[PDB]
Amino acid sequence: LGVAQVGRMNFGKDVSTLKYFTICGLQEGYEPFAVNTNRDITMWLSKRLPQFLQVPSNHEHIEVTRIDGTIDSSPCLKVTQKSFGSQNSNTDIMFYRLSMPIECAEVFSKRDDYDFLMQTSTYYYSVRIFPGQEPANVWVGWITSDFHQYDTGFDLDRVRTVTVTLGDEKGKVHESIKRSNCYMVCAGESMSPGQGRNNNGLEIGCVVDAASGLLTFIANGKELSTYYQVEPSTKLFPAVFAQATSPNVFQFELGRIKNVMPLSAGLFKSEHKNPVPQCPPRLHVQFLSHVLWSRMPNQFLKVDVSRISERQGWLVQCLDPLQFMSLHIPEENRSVDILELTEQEELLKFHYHTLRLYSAVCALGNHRVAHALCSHVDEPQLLYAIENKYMPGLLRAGYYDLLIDIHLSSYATARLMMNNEYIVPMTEETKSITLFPDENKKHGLPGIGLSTSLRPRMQFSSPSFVSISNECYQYSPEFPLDILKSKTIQMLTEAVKEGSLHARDPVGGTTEFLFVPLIKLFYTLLIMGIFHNEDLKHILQLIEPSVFKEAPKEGLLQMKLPEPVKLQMCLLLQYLCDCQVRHRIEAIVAFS
Amino acid sequence: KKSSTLQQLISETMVRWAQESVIEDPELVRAMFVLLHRQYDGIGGLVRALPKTYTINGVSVEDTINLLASLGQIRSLLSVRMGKEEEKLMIRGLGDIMNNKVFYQHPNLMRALGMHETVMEVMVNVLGGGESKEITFPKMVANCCRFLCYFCRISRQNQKAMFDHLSYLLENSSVGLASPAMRGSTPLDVAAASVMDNNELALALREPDLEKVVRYLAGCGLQSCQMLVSKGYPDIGWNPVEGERYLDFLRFAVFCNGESVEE
Amino acid sequence: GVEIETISPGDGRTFPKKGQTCVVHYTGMLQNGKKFDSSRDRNKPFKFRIGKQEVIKGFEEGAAQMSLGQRAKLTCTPDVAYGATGHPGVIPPNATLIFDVELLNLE
Amino acid sequence: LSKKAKASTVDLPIESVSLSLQDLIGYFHPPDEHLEHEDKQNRLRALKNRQNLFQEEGMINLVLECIDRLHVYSSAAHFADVAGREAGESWKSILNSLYELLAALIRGNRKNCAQFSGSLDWLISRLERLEASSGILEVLHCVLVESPEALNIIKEGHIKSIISLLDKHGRNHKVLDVLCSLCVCHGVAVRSNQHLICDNLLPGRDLLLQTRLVNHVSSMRPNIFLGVSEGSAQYKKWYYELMVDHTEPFVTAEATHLRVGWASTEGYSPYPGGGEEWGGNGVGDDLFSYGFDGLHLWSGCIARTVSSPNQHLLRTDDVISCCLDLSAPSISFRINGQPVQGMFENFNIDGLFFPVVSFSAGIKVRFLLGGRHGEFKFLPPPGYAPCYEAVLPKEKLKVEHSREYKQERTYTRDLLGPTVSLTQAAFTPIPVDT
Amino acid sequence: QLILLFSRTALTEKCKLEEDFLYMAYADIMAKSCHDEEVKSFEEKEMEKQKLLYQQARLHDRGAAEMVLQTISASKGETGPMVAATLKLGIAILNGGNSTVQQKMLDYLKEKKDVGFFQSLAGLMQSCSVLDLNAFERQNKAEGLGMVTEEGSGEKVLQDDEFTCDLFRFLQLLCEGHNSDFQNYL
Repeated sequence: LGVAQVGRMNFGKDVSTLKYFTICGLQEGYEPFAVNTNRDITMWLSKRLPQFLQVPSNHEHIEVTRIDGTIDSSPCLKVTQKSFGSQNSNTDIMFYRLSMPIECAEVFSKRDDYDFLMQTSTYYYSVRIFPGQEPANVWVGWITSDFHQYDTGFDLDRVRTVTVTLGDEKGKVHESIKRSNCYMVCAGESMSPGQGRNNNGLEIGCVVDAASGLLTFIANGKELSTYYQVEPSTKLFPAVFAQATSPNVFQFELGRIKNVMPLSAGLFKSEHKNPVPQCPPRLHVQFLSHVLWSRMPNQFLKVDVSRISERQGWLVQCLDPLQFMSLHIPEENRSVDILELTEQEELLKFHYHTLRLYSAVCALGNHRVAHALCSHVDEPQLLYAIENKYMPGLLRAGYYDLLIDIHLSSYATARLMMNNEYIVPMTEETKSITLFPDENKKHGLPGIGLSTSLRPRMQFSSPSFVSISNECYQYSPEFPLDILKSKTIQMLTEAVKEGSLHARDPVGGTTEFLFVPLIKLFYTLLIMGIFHNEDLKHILQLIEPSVFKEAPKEGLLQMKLPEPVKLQMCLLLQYLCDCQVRHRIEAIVAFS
Repeated sequence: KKSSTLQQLISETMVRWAQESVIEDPELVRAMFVLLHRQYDGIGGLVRALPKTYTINGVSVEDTINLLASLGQIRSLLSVRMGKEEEKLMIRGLGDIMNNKVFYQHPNLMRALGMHETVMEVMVNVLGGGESKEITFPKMVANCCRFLCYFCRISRQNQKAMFDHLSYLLENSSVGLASPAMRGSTPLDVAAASVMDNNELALALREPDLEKVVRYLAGCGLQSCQMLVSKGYPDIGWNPVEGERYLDFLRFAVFCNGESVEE
Repeated sequence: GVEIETISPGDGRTFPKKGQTCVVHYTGMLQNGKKFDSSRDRNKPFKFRIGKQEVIKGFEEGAAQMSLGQRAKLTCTPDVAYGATGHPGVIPPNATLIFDVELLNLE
Repeated sequence: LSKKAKASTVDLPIESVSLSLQDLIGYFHPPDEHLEHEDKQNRLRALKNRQNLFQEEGMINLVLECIDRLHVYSSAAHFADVAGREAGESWKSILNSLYELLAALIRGNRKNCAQFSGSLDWLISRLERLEASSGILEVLHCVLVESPEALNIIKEGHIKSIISLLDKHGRNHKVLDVLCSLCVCHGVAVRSNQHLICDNLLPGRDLLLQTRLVNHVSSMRPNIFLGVSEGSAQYKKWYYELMVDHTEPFVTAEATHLRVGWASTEGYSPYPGGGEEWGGNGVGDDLFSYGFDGLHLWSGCIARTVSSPNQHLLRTDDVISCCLDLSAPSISFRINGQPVQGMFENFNIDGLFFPVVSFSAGIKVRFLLGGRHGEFKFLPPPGYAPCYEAVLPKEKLKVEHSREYKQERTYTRDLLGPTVSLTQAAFTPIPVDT
Repeated sequence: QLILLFSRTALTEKCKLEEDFLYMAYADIMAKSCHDEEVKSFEEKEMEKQKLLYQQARLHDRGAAEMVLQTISASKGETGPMVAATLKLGIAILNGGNSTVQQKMLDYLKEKKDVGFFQSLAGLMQSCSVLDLNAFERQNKAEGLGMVTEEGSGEKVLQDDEFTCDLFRFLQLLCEGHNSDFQNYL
């Protein structure tokens, strides 16, 4: 879509809305794109705000090389212009930043000396503007996560700034706070001697005091007048903005100066006490780019706007709740919608394996670890992941597995372990137990009935972290079992009807992703025994309508399931047979 | 006609799946055929279940529930790596079981639940772990051995059920024989209590298992005690401490109820 | 070591006293802004007894100074909240905790 | 070479070692899956016999010695300096091939992985170096998945080194898989490993990606686009009020969102700058918006507590009056008629400004824009003009979505391209020079 | 598919033949479906022979002979219920001197060059039990002192006569009909 251009694309989810398909496109044998899709197609657009991403190895202009640090040389990252001096060379200003930020202290305090180095919080990095690179076109300093300004002409005057002045009751301004996303200086103005010197490249050094928030710059061994004071807990990314006037533009030098700690000691918490400069592989140069996609939300907040009268003005009303699940990247201080991982492969894989690790650390009844994990992944996140239809299949399976492992697996395993033993107390209701419901020798619905055999006891503990007791670390964390049961039945009812239509878009992208996690959760609940009476009737009706009808539509058993789903159905039928055997054993004990 | 029965429905579904598709998953094939065989072997389910069926009086329901909870804790400890807290939990569970009344009043339920076997696999795992470096977690091994000896003393049939596993206890008898204050709490002591004062079990006792004990006694008579010389005891050529253990086991093997089993 | 800031006013007359349970909804956050606990996530009002050392101290004095129906933010320094050792697996060592606590009912 | 003998006198069979290492990797290559069951089983039998013979001849320790001699030199350039350039280009390849050969020798062999436990401690000590990280991690994964004794001997220091590998080398799912193998092996859970991994990884919340539920926040703004520029005909003082008819403090598990104030546009475009169209971001979550939630002044996603009489979060029946002064950049608020002791000053005035409210679900608010668009409950400060006076003579004032996409049918949704600049908002008279 | 599953399980290399209840049950079902077990006329005898041939064909047309050879080979000379069921199935499919099954077994053995099969046969013969005077006298004394045996079989003497007879009947059925090929191959 061009400037001031408006368009509409119809994917033909409703064939009736297509206005020219019948006259041209239906008879020819073509199909609407959303011919038999149950839900709307996710819509992706070009992102407006530029973001910082690692420089591709195949970038036509920018080349970044990592010079390892020797005994006498600091580790260096060198940014070079590949296509300088040739046609298609890009002359505009590039914005460069490093991947990891320096995080200032939460509360501000109010021959190098080893003790000073070990007690200090001051960190340093320096930049060598190479000879022949025009220094007035190069800026060095720090930026925050808010920097998304892409301008062909960048000047320090047009940086985004705000000054919050908190005053007392009488009006005196007792405190003034200056806030900005960019804290950088120019090399052209930094050069007091000026011109080009090849004894050493123009070396602006950035000094950050994490305990005071003071940003001071040193150019060629003399401190520049420009200084910045930042807010507590500010995350500052080393950044260099430069316009290429030579094949060699600038170089990040991760060294250290007298009594000032290296950048790695602040970036990495493992190297917090290591004065030796380091450039771990995680650190890498990132650049601002427009080449990224943005995902349109499937559903937006419903807002009603209207003017009641001249007196009342305009009314804005939003009364229906809507939530999205946000994935926060810790290193970049960036958060994205978890549904955007459908097109981001590396984050999807890493998060699926993180979910696997979450399931593994609490495996086989580690109730304390499960309680700890309840903080990281909670009931609302679990329920939203379970119910959401646009969740990627891998994340869907992982979240079903995590929900089963944290809350349900311990008691499910306990009842499975006690399943093959029949300790039947001999009571009045036990005597009342009979093989058949009535004189007609017709089997009752499996599971439904009066069972008196001794069963394991269900106990759960509320995962509260303000409490200082330790008795809660036995027993699995509590979950809203009634809500889980109702939602599982509702989701199975939806899945049976929708999958039979054989839609192009199942939940998770495949029938296996749609059914295996859902049927596994249903089987876990059945094994635990939450399903009682009417729930058992409905679920058996779903499994096979004809057989389990009380004394059309096809069930799960005859809907052409994949092999993994068939294995789960076999497990369900095995459990039903086990229930019938238990009923038989109890009836024999009753007769005895 | 409609299936109208879970058995018929499952049989038809399994055969129908198998004849529609060549199943690529061996686990799926085995699950389907196990389920079909269960449908066609309804008698076998009762044959399997009835020996594991027990009826308890209404007065002991909660007490049996507590015993079952303790046994479930012990059974769940089978699937975790051995450690300090696992040792503490196992010792507490065994103590609760031994102090519980059903363990005494209903020895048949105890055998049906396979509690002695579970204690056996726990002890097997701990004995296998760190076999060369003396024995790790000696306290819970001693506790399990005491529990097992008491299980032998509870009932005669429990003694035979424990006797059925005497073979293993003999090759792992040489565990805590040298260490004092562990006497009466070793696999050799468990094996001895497995045949203590039982003519039928003494007669069923074989020749090779006696030969194994004689071999261990010969080894103790030939070579000294590495643990004792490491702790600094003077190096005499032979091992009286373990020799006496093997001798008293042979004493229990050959002498029963005041008479001598000549065989 | 605890300060109280009011989000929503209370009655200002009823305060927790000895032997009286406090029913609250809380949302705990660290200074970095990451949530770690919320009874609102659990749909489950939290009940504890004043003076029975049932919760962390900072929470205890925060609830004590709060009034009925009041919504207040509790900033609990490490000395009164989990100390230097922290909570294994949840709270990092030497962490200051921010709580959004609403005193529902005193009973 | 280590003892410093002259390079030509020392013979270093680099090419033969590399070619033999390729031959050995092919010789220990695992069978492919597409082969039939019988052929697969026979080839597994042959591989098992080969591994058993090699381990009985002690070929693992030989590989370990070669690896140690190669790690004596710290880098490819260092090795090239000590021995020569020809060994220099091949140092990395020989290390990779040796690690692959070790992995092939120990893979699937329980006895070999059990005998490699003694050397596992030496193996992890070199995990940090980049020239051997992948190979060492693969060997460690094979030993962990095969031999239970590996999990028995792995200690807290080894677990912490493996965890710090994630921090130093970045996100790698193979480290997570190795950690899962450390937790569960052959259906047996190691409680010590589980507890150590949990307590050393989870509390940081700096390596693993974090998840949370955020309420959607939508922004509504009037039609007016007011700014300041030199030699231009627009008033530099403006005033409007927002009064809340109803608000629900907790419609969900998360607190409701309700922020009011002014927002700016990047340049002369009608587009709210510095923020994303959809998400949980509202007024004051960027350096282009300036908000007030009843207790905090919001700007740049950072909040500062501002005092006010009977200070509280925005409740039902609360009047918020917003003041904007473009002569000297100043945004001030007055709650229920009494002043709020704080203001935004010295912000960017290059772009156009407009009133804006950001909200989650559970609100009921009303704009009092002055004139016939609502009557101010409180008298405007002197010199301020009601916001209804900024409407263009031909246009009609209306409150609409700040962002261009809203809730509607997908096939009826109006996809919008870039808009044209609104430089017409600032009428700067420019007669020709004479 | 069931026979192929069992054959693949047998052909997988493991240090010991694991006890599989599915195999132990379905092998018995298969053997019974084959054998299905006063004067009878010639027509009755011929019909019985034809029915037995058809019932044996239903299995050896689907890999039963190769399955029972593979299970014995993977047994590695260990006596147990697995080989007890496998030998019974082999007897069931070989009853009547089935030349087709004999040829199939010989062809499979020659093609695969299976030494483990014959090694396992030698091991099973070595592990076969005989009369035990010591056990007999011990159980006689146990009965004399009055301790009644819980099991009336008293199978300590002649441990597995059914297994021994089944093994040697299988090895005889391999050579019935004057099968010179097996007579020389054994």
